[PDB]
Amino acid sequence: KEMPQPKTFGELKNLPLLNTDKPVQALMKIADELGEIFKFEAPGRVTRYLSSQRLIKEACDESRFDKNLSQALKFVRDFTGDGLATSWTHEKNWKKAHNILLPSFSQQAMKGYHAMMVDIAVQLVQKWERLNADEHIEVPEDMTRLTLDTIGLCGFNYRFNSFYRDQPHPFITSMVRALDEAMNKLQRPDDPAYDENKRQFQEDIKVMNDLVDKIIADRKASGEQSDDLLTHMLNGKDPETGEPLDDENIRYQIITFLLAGHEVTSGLLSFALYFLVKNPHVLQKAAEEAARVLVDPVPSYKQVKQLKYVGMVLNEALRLWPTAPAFSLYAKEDTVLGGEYPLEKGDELMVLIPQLHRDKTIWGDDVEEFRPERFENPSAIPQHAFKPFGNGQRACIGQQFALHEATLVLGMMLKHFDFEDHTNYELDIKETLTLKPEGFVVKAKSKKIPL
Amino acid sequence: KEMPQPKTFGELKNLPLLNTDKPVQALMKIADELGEIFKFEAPGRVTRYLSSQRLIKEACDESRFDKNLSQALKFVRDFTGDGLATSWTHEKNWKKAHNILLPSFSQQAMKGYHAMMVDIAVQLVQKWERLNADEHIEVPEDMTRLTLDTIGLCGFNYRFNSFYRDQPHPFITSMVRALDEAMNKLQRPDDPAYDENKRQFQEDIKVMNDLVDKIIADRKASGEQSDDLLTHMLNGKDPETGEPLDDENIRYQIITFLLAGHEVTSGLLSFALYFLVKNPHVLQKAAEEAARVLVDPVPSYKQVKQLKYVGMVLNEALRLWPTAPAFSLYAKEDTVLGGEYPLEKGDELMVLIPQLHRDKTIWGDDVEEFRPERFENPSAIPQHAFKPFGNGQRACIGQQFALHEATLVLGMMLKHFDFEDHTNYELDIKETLTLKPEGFVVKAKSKKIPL
Ligand code: HEM
Ligand code: HEM
Ligand SMILES: O=C(CCCCCn1ccnc1)N[C@@H](Cc1ccccc1)C(=O)O
Ligand SMILES: O=C(CCCCCn1ccnc1)N[C@@H](Cc1ccccc1)C(=O)O
Ligand SMILES: Cc1ccc(O)cc1
Ligand SMILES: Cc1ccc(O)cc1
Ligand SMILES: Cc1ccc(O)cc1
Repeated sequence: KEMPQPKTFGELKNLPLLNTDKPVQALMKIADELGEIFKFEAPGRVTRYLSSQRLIKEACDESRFDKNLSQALKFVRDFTGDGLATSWTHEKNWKKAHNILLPSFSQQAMKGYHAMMVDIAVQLVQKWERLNADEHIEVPEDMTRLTLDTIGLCGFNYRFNSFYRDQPHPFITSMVRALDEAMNKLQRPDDPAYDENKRQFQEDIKVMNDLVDKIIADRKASGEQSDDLLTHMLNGKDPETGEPLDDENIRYQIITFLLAGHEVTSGLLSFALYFLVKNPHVLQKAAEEAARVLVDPVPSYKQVKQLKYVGMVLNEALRLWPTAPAFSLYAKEDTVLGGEYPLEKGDELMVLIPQLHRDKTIWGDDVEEFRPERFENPSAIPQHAFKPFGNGQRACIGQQFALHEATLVLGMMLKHFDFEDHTNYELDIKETLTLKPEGFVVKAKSKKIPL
Repeated sequence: KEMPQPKTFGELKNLPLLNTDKPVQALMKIADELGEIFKFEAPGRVTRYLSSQRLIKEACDESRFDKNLSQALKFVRDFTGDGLATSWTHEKNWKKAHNILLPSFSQQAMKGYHAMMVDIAVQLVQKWERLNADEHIEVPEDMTRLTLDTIGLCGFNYRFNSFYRDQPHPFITSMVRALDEAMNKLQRPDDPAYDENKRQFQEDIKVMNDLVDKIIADRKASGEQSDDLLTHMLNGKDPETGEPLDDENIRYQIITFLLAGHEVTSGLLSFALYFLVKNPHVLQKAAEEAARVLVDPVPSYKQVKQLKYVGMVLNEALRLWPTAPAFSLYAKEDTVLGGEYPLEKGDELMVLIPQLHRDKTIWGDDVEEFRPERFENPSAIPQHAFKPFGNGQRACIGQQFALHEATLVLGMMLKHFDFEDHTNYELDIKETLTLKPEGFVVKAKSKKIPL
C-alpha cells in the first residue's frame, strides 16, 4: 500500500537523484534498495518506477495503461515532434504513421533492407580487417558508425559514410547535441545561464529540420523510388484515414529513425560484444554459430535468421542492458496496480527495463550473469518479463530492423574476427537517453576469411 | 556422402535390428560402429539416425527441420492423440495447447506445484524411512510411484496413492500396456497373431479415455479450481486463437502428461540415483549440497533451485541415459545435412540422444564417466550438444516440472539417506519407449533427519 520513495532534496524532492551521469543505473540501484516499485517525485511531477514483472505485466496491460511520454521523451519531442516514438497513442499521427510504417518494419521488410545492411556491415568488417596489429577497435563508436549508416541507408538511401569520418555528419552533431540538451534538461531551474543551451537547442532543431526537410524535398523532386522508409512514407497511405503522412511528420519519423538506429541499436551491439568478450564460452559458441551459418562471403537474410545463438546473445545483452532502458505509461483510468498500489487516471509509471530484466522471481538467482541460453527457448520467457522493445502497440517498431542489423553484424563480426578484450575493459555505462559501454575497446584478430 | 547403413535382412531391410528388447542401445551400438549418421530402413520407412552434435545441431535448426512423429510416437498417438507430444507442429491443437499450457509449465508455475511435489516426495522419504533393516529399495519402482503421483497430484489433483499400492492404478495398467503394445508394434505387423494385441490395445485406449474423460467431466461438474493443469486447461484460452482446448484434447494432454510423468521422469531419478551410487564422490558432493541447502524439514521451492549440483547430477544422468532417448525430425525443405548428406523435403531424422550425449568431440574422451561438473556452465556446452528434452518449440514442455520434481526428490533423498549399492547392481537398461535401470536396487540407511 505505502509506496517506497528514495531520498529527497527538500523542495526538489527526488529530482537531484537524476542529476547524475548514469540516472538509469542510479534508478536501478534505487530499485535494488526499494524493490519492485517506488515513487519518484520531482517538482510538479510524480512517477512510479516499476521493476518487477509482477507489476510490469499489469502496466503492460494496454486496456489499463497507455504509453506516456516521459519527461525525456517530451524533451526529445521538441525535435522528434509527433514521430512514432514521441507521439501519444491518441494523436492522429501515431496510428497513422504506425499503420503506414508497420509494413516497412516487418520481418518481411528486412529481406528488402538486408542488402543495404550488409553493405554497411561489410564496411565495418573491412574497417576492422584493415586495422594494424595492436590497433584496437572503439566498439560503441564503430557500432554507432554501423547503425547510423545502416538506418541512413535503409531508411533514406543516404550514406552517412561514417566509416569515412572521424567528425560526425552535421545532422548527427545537431541530433546528438539536441539529445544531450534534452537529457541535460532532465537533470536541471531554467536560469538565464541556459540561454546558450536553449539557442543551441533551437539551432540544432533547425539544423535537423532543415537537413531532413531537404532530404524529403530532394526525394519528392526526384521521384526516385527506392526500397527505403522515405519512399514508403512518401507513398504510403494509412488504410484507416486513407491519408499519407505529411512532410512534417515524415521529417519527425526520419529524425526519430536516425535517433533510434544512431545510438540505441549500436548500444545493443556494443553491449553484446562486451558480454561476448567477457564470456569467452559464449563468444565461442556464438562464433561457432557464425562460422557454421555464415558460409557465404556476404550473409544472406536467411542465414541471418539462422543465427539463433547470436540472437540469444543479443537478447541476453538486451536483458542485462536494454539500451532504451525505460518506458513510461499512464493509467488510462483509476486502477489498482498489483492489488496494492491504487493509481488515479493519468498517473505515470516508469518501466525500469534493466530492473525488470533482473527480476530474480522471473530469471532465477543468476540475473547478472550473461547467459544467452536463458533465451534458448523463447517460450520459456514469461509474458512481459523481457521488454527491451517496450510494450504492445507502442512497442519498438524497429525491433526487427534492430535485431536483424545486430544479428547480421554481430554474426559477421564473429565470423571474421577473434576478439581480445585486451584492456580487461571495466564496464562503464554511459547514459544519454540510451546506454552504451563507454570506452569499450577490443582488439580484433582477423580470421582472414575474405568477403 | 554415402550414408552408412547397418546390416539388412533382405526385404525387411533393417527392421529386424529393432526386434530386440533394447532397441535404443542397439541403435547406439550401431551408431558406435557406423558413426554420426546411418540410414535405417524399414519396409516403407526410411530414417536417418543422427548421433553427432555436428549433425544434430543442424537437425535442431527449426527453420529446416520440424518435429516428426517417429513410428513410436505415431503408435503412441493412438492413445495420446493430438496431445502436445504427439501432435504435429502444424496441428491447430499443438500451438493452442502449447500456448495454453506453457505458463503452467514454467519455472514460475513450479512454485505453485512445489507443495504437491513435496507431498509426494515426503511420501517417498517416509516410505524409505519406514523400511526395515536390510529391506532394499526398488529404485525405478519407487521413482515411478513418486513421479506418477507427482504428475497426478500437480497434474489433475488426483492421488494415484502409488505408495499405498503394489497393483498399479487401472489407468496405468492400460497406459503401460498400451505403451508396451505401441513399442511391440515397432519390433513387429498385420499378422493374425497380433489381433489379441489390437483388442487389448483398444480396450486400453478405451480405459484411458473413459477414466480421463471422467476426470475431466468430474472436474467440470465440480466447478472447483485447483492450482493444476486440468484447471488451466479447462479455463485457459489460447492467446492466439482465443480458443480453449476442447475436452478431447484435454484428455490427450492429461494422458500425455501421465505418460510423461510416469517412467520418463522416474527414469531420470532412477538413472541419477544409479549414477550417484556408482560414483560415491559425486554422491557425497550431491549429499553435501543437499545437507547444506535443505536446511528445513520440507524443501522450499527456493531451496530446490539452490540444489545446483543436484541439478547437474540430473543433467549428467540425462546426458548418459536420456530417458526419452530419441526424437524425430523431418526436413521442412530440401536441404543438405552436414554439407554432405542431401535430404529431400520430408526426409526423416532420428536424433539418437544417448549417442549425441556421447559425442567425444563435445564431451571429451571420458564421455562415459558420470561428471555432473560437465554441467557447471551451460554456456560452455556447445549448441545442441545436450538434448535430453528435445528441441526448440517442440522441446519438452514438462522439462522444468521434471527437473524440479527430480531435484526436489533427489535432494531430499540425498539429505535423508545414505545409499548403498548393496547388490553391486549391474546396469540393465530396460527399454519401453523410455529407459530405466531395471532391477536397480539400493539400501538406504536413514540419516535420521526428521521431516
Ligand atoms: C536495439 C535497438 C532498439 C531498442 C532496444 C529499442 C527500444 C525501443 C523501446 C523500449 C521502445 C518503446 C519506447 C517507449 O515505450 O517509450 C521503442 C519504440 C520505438 N522504436 Fe525502438 N529500439 C531500438 C531500435 C530501434 C530502431 C533501429 C528503430 C528504427 C529506425 C526504432 C524505432 C522505434 C520507434 C519509431 C518507436 C516508437 C514506436 C511507436 O510507439 O509507434 N527503434 N523502441
Ligand atoms: C526427465 C523427464 C523428461 C524427459 C527426459 C522428457 C523428454 C522429452 C523430449 C525428449 C521431448 C521431445 C520429444 C520429441 O521431440 O518427440 C519431450 C516433449 C514433451 N514432454 Fe517431456 N520429458 C520429461 C518429462 C516430462 C514431464 C514431467 C512432462 C509433463 C507432465 C512432459 C511433457 C512433455 C510434452 C507435453 C511434450 C511435448 C512438447 C511439445 O511438443 O509441445 N515431459 N519431452
Ligand atoms: O530514463 C527516463 C526515461 C528514458 C527515455 C528512453 C528513451 N527512448 C525511448 C525509446 N528509445 C529511447 N527517465 C525519466 C526521468 C524523470 C523522472 C521524473 C522527473 C523527471 C525525469 C523521465 O524522462 O521522465
Ligand atoms: O526409438 C525410437 C523412437 C523414440 C521414442 C521417444 C518417445 N518419447 C518422446 C518423448 N517422450 C517419450 N525409434 C524409431 C524406431 C523405428 C525406426 C524405423 C522404423 C520403425 C521404427 C521410431 O519409432 O520410428
Ligand atoms: C537521411 C538523412 C540524410 C541526410 C541528412 O542531412 C538528414 C537525414
Ligand atoms: C536517444 C533516443 C531517444 C529516443 C529514441 O526513440 C531513440 C533514441
Ligand atoms: C488421470 C486419472 C485419474 C484417476 C483415474 O481413476 C483415472 C485416470
